[PDB]
Amino acid sequence: VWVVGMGIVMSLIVLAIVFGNVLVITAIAQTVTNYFITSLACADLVMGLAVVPFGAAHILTTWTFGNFWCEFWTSIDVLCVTASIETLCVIAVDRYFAITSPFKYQSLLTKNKARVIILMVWIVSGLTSFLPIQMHWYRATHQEAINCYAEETCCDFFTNQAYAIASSIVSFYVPLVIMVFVYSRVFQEAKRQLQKIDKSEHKALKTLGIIMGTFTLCWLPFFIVNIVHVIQDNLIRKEVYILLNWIGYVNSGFNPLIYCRSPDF
Amino acid sequence: QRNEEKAQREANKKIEKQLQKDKQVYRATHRLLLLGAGESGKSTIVKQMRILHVNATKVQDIKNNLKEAIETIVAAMSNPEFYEHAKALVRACYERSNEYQLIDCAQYFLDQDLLRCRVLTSGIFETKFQVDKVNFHMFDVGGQRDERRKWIQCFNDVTAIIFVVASSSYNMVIREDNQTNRLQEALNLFKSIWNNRWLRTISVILFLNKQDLLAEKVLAGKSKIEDYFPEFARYTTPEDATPEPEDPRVTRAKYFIRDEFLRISTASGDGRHYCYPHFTCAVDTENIRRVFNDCRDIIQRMHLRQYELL
Amino acid sequence: LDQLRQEAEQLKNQIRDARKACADATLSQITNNIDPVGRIQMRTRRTLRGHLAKIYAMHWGTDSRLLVSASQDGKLIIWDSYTTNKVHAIPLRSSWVMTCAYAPSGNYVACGGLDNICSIYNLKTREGNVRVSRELAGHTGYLSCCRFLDDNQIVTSSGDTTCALWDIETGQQTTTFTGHTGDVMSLSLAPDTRLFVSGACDASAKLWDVREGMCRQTFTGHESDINAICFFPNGNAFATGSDDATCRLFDLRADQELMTYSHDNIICGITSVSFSKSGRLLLAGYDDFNCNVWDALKADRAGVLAGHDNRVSCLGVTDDGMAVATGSWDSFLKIWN
Amino acid sequence: IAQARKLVEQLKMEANIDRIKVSKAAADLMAYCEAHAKEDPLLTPVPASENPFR
Ligand SMILES: Nc1nc2c(ncn2[C@@H]2O[C@H](COP(=O)(O)OP(=O)(O)OP(=O)(O)O)[C@@H](O)[C@H]2O)c(=O)[nH]1
Ligand SMILES: CN[C@@H]1CCc2c(ccc(O)c2O)[C@H]1O
Repeated sequence: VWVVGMGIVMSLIVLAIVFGNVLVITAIAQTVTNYFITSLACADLVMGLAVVPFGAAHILTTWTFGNFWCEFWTSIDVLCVTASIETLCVIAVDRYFAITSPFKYQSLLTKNKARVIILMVWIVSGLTSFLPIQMHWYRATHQEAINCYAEETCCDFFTNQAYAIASSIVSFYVPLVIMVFVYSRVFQEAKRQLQKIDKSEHKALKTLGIIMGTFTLCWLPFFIVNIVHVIQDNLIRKEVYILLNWIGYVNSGFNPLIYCRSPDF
Repeated sequence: QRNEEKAQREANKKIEKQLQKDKQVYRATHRLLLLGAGESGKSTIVKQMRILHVNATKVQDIKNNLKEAIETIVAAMSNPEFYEHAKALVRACYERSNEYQLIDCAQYFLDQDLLRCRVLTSGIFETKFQVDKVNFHMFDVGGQRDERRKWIQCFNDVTAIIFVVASSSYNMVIREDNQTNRLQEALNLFKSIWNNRWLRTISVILFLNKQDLLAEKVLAGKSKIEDYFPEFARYTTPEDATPEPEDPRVTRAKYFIRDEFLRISTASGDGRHYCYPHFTCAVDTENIRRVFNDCRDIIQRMHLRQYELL
Repeated sequence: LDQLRQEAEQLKNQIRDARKACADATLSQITNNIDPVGRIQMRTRRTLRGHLAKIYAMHWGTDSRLLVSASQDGKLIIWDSYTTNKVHAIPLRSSWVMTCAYAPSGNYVACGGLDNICSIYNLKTREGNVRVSRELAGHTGYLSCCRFLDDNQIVTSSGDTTCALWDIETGQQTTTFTGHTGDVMSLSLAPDTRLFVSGACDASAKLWDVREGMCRQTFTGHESDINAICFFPNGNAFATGSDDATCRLFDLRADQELMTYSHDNIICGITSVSFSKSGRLLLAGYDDFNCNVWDALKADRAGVLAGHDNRVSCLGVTDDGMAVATGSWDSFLKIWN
Repeated sequence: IAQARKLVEQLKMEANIDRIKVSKAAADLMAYCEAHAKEDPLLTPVPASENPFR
């Protein structure tokens, strides 16, 4: 009973992610700041359609597809993961620019600037994932990866090379050190305004708290254990790694439901 | 003619091309509507922008104001040679000027010069300028008094509304005699503007104009506010008072008018409505940053409110 | 003194008594045997974009192919309905515009607004440069409508309870009309251009005479302001759209109101009315973001056009009765067929 | 002043006019609509082959 019902659970998560992202994308398809949300929704839909069904069969059981197919999947995983995270920093920067500098907000950002920014960030995200996979330069030299590299039906991930650290540094460490400062400045600006109101005559805390906490709780353990396991002498089990990776994947299912709260987005 | 479609396509292109350039300019401007009662100071504030922010029949017009003021005072007394005749010049009639209608600029002309005269215009009066490379667009609809105000639905997209009131006119009737004193007439206009169907998301900047005349009226013992406003007897100075450098009597009078305007605003204001009271003198005060500093608050508050933060 | 006011009541009572005698039978009973029109449904054919702000004015051309629109961004664009291609874009001296027109010969376009001045532009000129021809500036208060009797005469209706018949060549008022106690908001010329009406803000409408310059009749059946008016194609009746939910149809010969159009759910106002080619359908705009289609002889709603994201402020029907154009406040025009 | 005097003189002009019964006006309107209902493209839809906008 338990294996097949958990499979029912994976199927349910997949249907849900696909329906939500697709509906939001269709209603949006329009503001200067909605292009980033559309990109996030498109990346979420692509990841949900391409990664979870493929990983479900491997988690349940032998990898039927070929070596090239497995390489493509384990390469697109990084591209999908790093594409959604990098957009949140852009959204935070845009909000900070809009609030802190009201008059220059119209002049600073335009459709062409948004297109250039989105193209640059997508190119940066894509260059990190597919290039090492095609080059095969990141392959580990340990005695445990030889079996996986030799068997076309066995799939596993291992990288003791520095690449894992950079992957994290440029996937997850860079966005948060900026987002924390951005939202702290936004909160400070909001706190000044109420005080001014008092002389003439907290939902903000809750919304900033949820916005931070969702992605923080979803993604911090994964990028913690990812750095931890390489340095340590196998102190982390592979199953726990897969479970934490899936828990991190869950974030994209609910991220479009966070934003778009305003009715009839 | 294949050519006929080609030319038309070419003509649509030039027109569509300009409308792209015009869109950027239009979206980066701020429009400020002026409202007030009769003889308040809406025109003078606009002139203050043309004298410092940006950039002759005045001589004849100035003489006409002096001529009209000369006959008004002497008429109520019963109830080159032409200028010299009125020069010799009745003083007690000018002292009791609240019992009839008389122009404020009568004393100065008879005894900032170009901006002290009064001129009445029916057409819309407009002004454009820049202060910090940010476009601003100030205009005054004006005209003779209208009690329907059916054009107010047009101004449904302005950034803010500037309101000007005369704070030294609490003992004078307006137009037809026996009516309510001018200060009460301004209050009734404020309620209609504040509780308006179309203007449900527009902020109001309140200018309490003509402060210099208020100080001298209270200093003299001519008229007391308690007579016209009975509720002034029980009024007390608010604890959160920060008077500039003033006598306690003058400071109390300044606020009682201000807090009396506020109780209308706070009653029906549940979000998307703010009032910013200021104490200004139109002719003398030299800084236009008051509008600039305020206009940066409506935007930010609007953005902050946007996104659910506040 | 008081005797004149005493006689005013007697004359006022005399008019009502005369109208009560002529009410032989209501129009509802006589047309009870006419088969209903049914259900009328139309789909958007063309959408015209290119305006930066809300729109108040719109008028077709004699050829029923070109139309002109006005908006408060400072532009007066002329479209080509068949192929959706702009032809002209005239910048304006003032940013506040409330009306526009189109000459019968297509050689002129009129405009006006809060600037108290009516402006006339030239289209067919040497070197292809549109320039202001004349500037009619004698009024006080804003303007509401402009109509072209010919290339030399234009009728305006300012906001000081007056109307005038101008003259472009001399730029002076030939005649002026008085009698309204409230702001005038609309007018519509007769098919023979011999009479016209005007819906004021005092819940009344009159029937002026172009030549004699005197009032002829007065209908006072409404209860609020009046925003629109239009003649029947026959030329002996007109329909009125007031601030309340009701719209009424008056008759010149019988000098009485004939029918009333209202619905329980509708509690909004009306901003524009117009008829069809044969005078069988009475379209009418509304403030609740759509346009309804009534029936002239049955008072039965027979369709709704709700493809707009903002209130409808203008409406018109081509001279051949092939399309209906409805502007709105979201800077979008539409063509229905 | 004499505003009332002007008003009453105007009202006397409209007091004496020729009026007809409502039945005749309704019959005229119904006859006109019935006669001209043939060429009403909005009322009776025209085929798409003869529609300039389709
Ligand atoms: N003493 C004094 N007079 C002022 C001040 N501001 C405006 N005025 C008066 O304003 C006069 C100029 O005409 P205004 O009263 O401004 O006329 P206006 O503002 O065009 O009148 P509205 O059409 O009602 O706006 C001056 O002669 C002064 O009497 C002020 O700060 N002090
Ligand atoms: C186990 N699948 C991959 C492997 C490593 C990796 C992931 C996500 C983001 C990264 O920057 C990574 O380096 C995981 O989703």
